Amino acid sequence: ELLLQTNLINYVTSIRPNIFVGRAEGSTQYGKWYFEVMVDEVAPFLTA
Amino acid sequence: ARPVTSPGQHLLAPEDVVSCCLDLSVPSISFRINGCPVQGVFESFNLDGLFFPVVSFSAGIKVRFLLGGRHGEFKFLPPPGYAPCHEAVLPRERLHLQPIKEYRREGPRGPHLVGPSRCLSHLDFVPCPVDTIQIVLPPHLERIREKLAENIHELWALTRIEQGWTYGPVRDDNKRLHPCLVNFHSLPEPERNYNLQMSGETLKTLLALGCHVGMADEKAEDNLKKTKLPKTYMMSNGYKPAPLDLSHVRLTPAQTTLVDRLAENGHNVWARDRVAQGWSYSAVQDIPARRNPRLVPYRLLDEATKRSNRDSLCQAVRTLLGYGYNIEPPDQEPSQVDSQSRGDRARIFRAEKSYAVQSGRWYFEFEAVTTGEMRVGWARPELRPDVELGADDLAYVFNGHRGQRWHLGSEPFGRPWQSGDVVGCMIDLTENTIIFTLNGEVLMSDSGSETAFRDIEIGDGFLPVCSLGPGQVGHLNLGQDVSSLRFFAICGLQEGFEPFAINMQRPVTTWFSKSLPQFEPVPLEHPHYEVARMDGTVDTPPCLRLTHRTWGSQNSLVEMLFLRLSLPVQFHQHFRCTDNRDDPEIILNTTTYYYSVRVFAGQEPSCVWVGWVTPDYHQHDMSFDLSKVRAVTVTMGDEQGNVHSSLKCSNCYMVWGGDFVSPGQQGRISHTDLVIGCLVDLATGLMTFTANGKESNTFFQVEPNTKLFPAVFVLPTHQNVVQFELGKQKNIMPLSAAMFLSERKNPAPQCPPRLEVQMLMPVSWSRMPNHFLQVDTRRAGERLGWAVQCQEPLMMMALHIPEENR
Amino acid sequence: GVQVETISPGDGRTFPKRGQTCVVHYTGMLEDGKKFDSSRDRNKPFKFTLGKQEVIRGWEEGVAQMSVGQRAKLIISSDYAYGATGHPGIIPPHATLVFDVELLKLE
Amino acid sequence: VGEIFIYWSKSHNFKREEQNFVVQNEINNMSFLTYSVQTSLIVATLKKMLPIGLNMCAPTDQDLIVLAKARYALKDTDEEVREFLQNNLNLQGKVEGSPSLRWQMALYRGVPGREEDADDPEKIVRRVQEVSAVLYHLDQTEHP
Ligand SMILES: Nc1ncnc2c1ncn2[C@@H]1O[C@H](COP(=O)(O)OP(=O)(O)OP(=O)(O)O)[C@@H](O)[C@H]1O
Repeated sequence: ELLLQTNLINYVTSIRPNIFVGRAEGSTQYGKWYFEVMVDEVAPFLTA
Repeated sequence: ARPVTSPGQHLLAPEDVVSCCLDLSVPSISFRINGCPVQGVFESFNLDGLFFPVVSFSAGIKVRFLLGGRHGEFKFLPPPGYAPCHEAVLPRERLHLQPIKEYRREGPRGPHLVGPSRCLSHLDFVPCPVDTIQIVLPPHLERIREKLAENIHELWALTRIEQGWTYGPVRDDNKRLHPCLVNFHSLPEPERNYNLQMSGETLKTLLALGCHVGMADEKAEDNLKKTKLPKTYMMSNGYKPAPLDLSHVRLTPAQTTLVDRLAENGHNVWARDRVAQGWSYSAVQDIPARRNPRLVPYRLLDEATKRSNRDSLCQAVRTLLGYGYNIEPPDQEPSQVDSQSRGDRARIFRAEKSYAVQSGRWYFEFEAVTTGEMRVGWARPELRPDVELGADDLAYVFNGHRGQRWHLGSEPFGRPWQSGDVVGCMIDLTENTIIFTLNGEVLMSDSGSETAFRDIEIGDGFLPVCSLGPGQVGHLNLGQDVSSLRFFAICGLQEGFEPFAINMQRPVTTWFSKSLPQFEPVPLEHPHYEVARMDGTVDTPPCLRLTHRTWGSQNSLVEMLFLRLSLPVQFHQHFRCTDNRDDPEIILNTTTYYYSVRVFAGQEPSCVWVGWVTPDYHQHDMSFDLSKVRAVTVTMGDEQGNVHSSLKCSNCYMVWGGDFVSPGQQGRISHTDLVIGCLVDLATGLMTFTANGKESNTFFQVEPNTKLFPAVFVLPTHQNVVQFELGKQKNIMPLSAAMFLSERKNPAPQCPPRLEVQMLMPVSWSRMPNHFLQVDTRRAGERLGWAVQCQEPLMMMALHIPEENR
Repeated sequence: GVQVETISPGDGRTFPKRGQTCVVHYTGMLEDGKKFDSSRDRNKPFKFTLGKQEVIRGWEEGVAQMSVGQRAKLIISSDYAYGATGHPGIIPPHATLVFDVELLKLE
Repeated sequence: VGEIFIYWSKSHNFKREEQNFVVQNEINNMSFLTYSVQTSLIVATLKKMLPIGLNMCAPTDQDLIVLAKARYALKDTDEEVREFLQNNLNLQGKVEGSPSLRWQMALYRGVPGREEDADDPEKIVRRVQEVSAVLYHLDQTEHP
């Protein structure tokens, strides 16, 4: 808790489709939305 | 991470299908794994923005977004009422995968630096037409109301038949059948009434927008001649549209602008009416479901629809002009938007401080991929991240949007750039000059001088720097590969300038102005805010008092201020299961700690929030209020409902000073200080508050191991703003006993040097990684969806500050 | 103690038996989440023989319940971990340990 | 243009008559470019054309240029300088000596034709002599 701590960590990034939904009074946007993600390959421990 | 139960629990593995459903009405977010419900939900979260699907990952993954329709066939049926996400793509957009808030990209000749992205808001989907109910039509406009009502339908039916629409029993688009393509006086009652009201609304908005219009002709009124449409434009039932011919009516530019405004207002009125009736937007039209592809505010509409609406409104304006009315456009009233703070908007990218050059002749290039707000030049190592480039004396830059040289202000210089133009920046530290070239030609000032700046004091050196505004893209070439420079040979090589990174074995490291608010110690020389450390007296505990130095004077800065104490208090790992002189046993066995905030008389309690923040608080909200606090409830239950737990998570636990102002005192400046005390039981997770010794109704519950910083948010209204009092109460320990292990059993209040006041700073310098994850996104197919792949590992050595959990 | 919570399933059949050498990959953290050990950092699986009292009791029992190829989180109390003495300089006294153990193989 | 500028620098009636012409005719040298020896069109045109002259000399010839400038400072004649360079061509710079020469000569060879030429001692001496004379007289002009 006193000395600075070091460690090797993975870089993490995010990806989104250009789909934006929200709610507001008088808004023209639908309120219920649904999507899916299918996982094809995952290397659990590509690094440490 | 909160464990959630699902059949066959396992970390996401190949062939797994995760279904995510968002119901904004509750609001709630629910998950399903391989069709099985995930026994847990997010709910009661903030709704001030737009939600998007997102997947986060490290290297070694391959996933596919399934959004329905032709963008990924769902493997499981959406729950009833939920819409496929592909329907949410906006009219003027094409569905694709993108990163979030990227300051950097790849490009044909190297990395491209990217400025902030212009984001839509949830309020951008609310149509806001101009209010026209009180606009009573003057006699002339009232008279023309019906004629417009008929003529609009005439023109619309002519266009319908020209584009193919023919009369029929029902709206059969497949057979091109329209039931409403008849004479207006015979049009179905509902549509006729709507057309009539819209026709009147056109004149009404004409008046409301500020136009001055009245009769100026009757001879023309009786002279206008109607077009005779042939059998080809005749309907299946024999109906023939009658759009009056007015080929003698010309137009003016301001009138075209007003036509655009009228089209906007009309579309917004229609959208508001449809939303009231219960319609919504959808990329695919569904009339039974009341989903339309055009039910969006005019600004977001597609170009073709905008053109059609503008053409119709221009025809209406022409009809009025042909009637002879004097449609006079209103004067233009200037206004400002400044969506955000300019000083913190543009992203600044600079070379690392260690690359500062204190001598020689140095050259580099900056290609403007866009043509908007961008600045490029040289900066001193101590350049601030929250100041516009060249606003102060710490940078000499050129802005090519209009052509200006920036240093301690702006001056005309050079010429504006075009897309793909390369600005060559040169610094000569022997002559103490700075030169700018555009596509190899030296840019010159109005006086004709060929040096942008002169008499430059070397000081600590100079670094390449650029600034990109929202939506801007640049390409910084520091010349590591001399052959990559495009105009070095034309200008600079023979002049004796050297590429900035000519003989570097590695690319030059860069830093950027990250706009993530962070807490930093109050500067000892801050022009507006001063913090005084007051020692504890016999009747007073240790205190940290904030004062506004420049209050009640010209240049005074009055804005929301977010303060916290440097050290946190940490709740215990395990919570307990289920005179005025301290009693020694109680005071040495207690786990409750206390700290107060004094709001001095003259500082409005309605402008003060007192409490705690977690390490995660990063909101620099200039209009802060307790309703803006991030919050979310995680609810876990059984496979048959039966909620097990409902944990509330937030990053700001505060009370509002306005809750302790008596209604009698409301509206009057009190002459008494308001003392708000905060108590935290580190062994139970309970947080309570008191006002002037009276217990308040606000209470909070946090989970074990939580870290809380004492915090105060205040909008100053007096020279003496607030005071952190690190005192104690009867049988309650001071904050020092919780903060410092050596003082764990010491009841004497203390304020060691480490404990200090920090303020929230909107922008900070952050080092850009030398290498970035290579992510590949592509449309796998109409059934497979959109594939994201990342295979090459990438790691960094992270330095972690324990107390700040950063 | 020791609680075993599966992260990724194993074969479900092959469980370690006394005298067999378990080859595993693990990462160890304290209850508050501070990492203190990892065989993946050294890039070499850790091998230990069941019943020889080579590792802590929590590890013995948890890996005994684990199956070949399985990844699991072991939550080990102080009594099943270094207890009151702790590991001077590494693990504080009376510390609950959390391990992310993958049973690579048996030999 | 360099020869004309050299004549201007050497002769003194040239400068005086240029000044008289500009003062009398009230010619706007600033407008021409877009009273002051800086605005003198004679030196301005030479300064504008100088990059072309420098582009003829290879980076290696920089030392020979310095030696020729030193001679012209010693008031040697053109033939004297042309013989000095002819007889100490061996003082030509070597790329290995400096890292700057490496990339300078890399660019020079990358430029087509420049690498093809500059293999002739007569060409080298002529280039160095002319450019060095121009640079010397530019130094005299800039110096007050
Ligand atoms: N996309 C739109 N933009 C602007 N105004 C619209 C739009 N859609 C409908 N309106 C308004 O509603 C009216 C509907 O069109 P119109 O009255 O010409 O015929 P309709 O037969 O009632 O409509 P539809 O074209 O749906 O058959 C338009 O005149 C206009 O007043």
